[PDB]
Amino acid sequence: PQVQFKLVLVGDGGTGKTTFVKRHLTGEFEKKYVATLGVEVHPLVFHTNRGPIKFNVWDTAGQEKFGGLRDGYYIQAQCAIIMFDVTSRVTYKNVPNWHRDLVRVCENIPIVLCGNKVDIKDRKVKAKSIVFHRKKNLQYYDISAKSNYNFEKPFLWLARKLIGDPNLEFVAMPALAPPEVVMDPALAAQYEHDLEVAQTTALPDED
Amino acid sequence: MPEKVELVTGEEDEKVLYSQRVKLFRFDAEVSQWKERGLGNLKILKNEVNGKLRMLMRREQVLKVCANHWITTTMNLKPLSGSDRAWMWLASDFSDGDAKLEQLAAKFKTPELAEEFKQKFEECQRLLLD
Ligand SMILES: Nc1nc2c(ncn2[C@@H]2O[C@H](COP(=O)(O)OP(=O)(O)NP(=O)(O)O)[C@@H](O)[C@H]2O)c(=O)[nH]1
Ligand SMILES: [Mg+2]
Repeated sequence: PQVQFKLVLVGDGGTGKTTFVKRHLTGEFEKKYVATLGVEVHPLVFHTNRGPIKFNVWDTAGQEKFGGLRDGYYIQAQCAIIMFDVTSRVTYKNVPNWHRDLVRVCENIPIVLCGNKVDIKDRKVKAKSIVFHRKKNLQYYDISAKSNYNFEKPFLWLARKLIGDPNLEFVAMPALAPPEVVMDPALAAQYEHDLEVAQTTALPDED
Repeated sequence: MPEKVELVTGEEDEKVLYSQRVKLFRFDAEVSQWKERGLGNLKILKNEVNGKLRMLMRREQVLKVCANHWITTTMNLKPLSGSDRAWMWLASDFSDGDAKLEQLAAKFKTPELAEEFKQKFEECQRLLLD
């Protein structure tokens, strides 16, 4: 009897939606821009003091080439994230359109607004320009998938609204004891050889 | 709404022998890239009831497990060419509740802290031979 919630993730192309999801899933940061084609659903579990909750995140394609009937992917949605890029004014100019499209299908669902890429110093959308959330009573956050700044806040806020507990807390994931099965020395030696290139491959943080 | 639950860490029987903030990486052999795995406290834990030693680490903010494996004598901390404060090693990891063979690496704040970890990790390995 799991506590699930459908979450639609929308925004102009290049705003960092897929990078945001991957960061939450594996902790990685993808530097390449590979445009999302269609819609990809990803379960994201968070552990709370009231139990685990699962966000089935519908990662969408921001490009308008895929907007013929995008409304259908919002049906049965229970929350949503609108994402824009603070280094690209066009992405914020289109927020009202994203918000309009959502409410037309889902009406009163909790929706978070995320200004991504705040790690970059040359911020083209200034903080005083961001006003659409006040207008619609949405929760806003500056986030950075690259620096992890506030990148968990949208889910914490949505979890509190959906569960109806403003004191909900994300808590440490239980870490059960591993099984007794471990790598035998021969297999370990086989992988040290197969994966030797890893020893001479740079870490991405070296940047 | 769902009722409040007992907070279970899975560490109640354990004692911290070492804890240091690190950045954890995991090698993706499909693309031959190191990928950031998380940022948080890498711990060596000793279970006080059965004496077992394991590595444990949770990601900050999301608070999810990114390293969870028994320390074995087979593990060999090796340096990486691109860092003066990092080690790599192989482990059967249980972060996601499923055993996974993973190529990991941890980067420390300074080379002294990395050497300190290596000395502590290999002291534990030697105790396992006893
Ligand atoms: N500096 C910085 N770059 C970021 C951040 N998030 C994403 N990027 C970069 O932004 C680019 C586009 O990211 P991506 O996740 O593909 O965006 P998207 O919003 O899913 N695009 P689409 O809707 O076409 O599928 C990537 O090359 C990625 O490295 C961030 O927080 N900071
Ligand atoms: Mg995408």
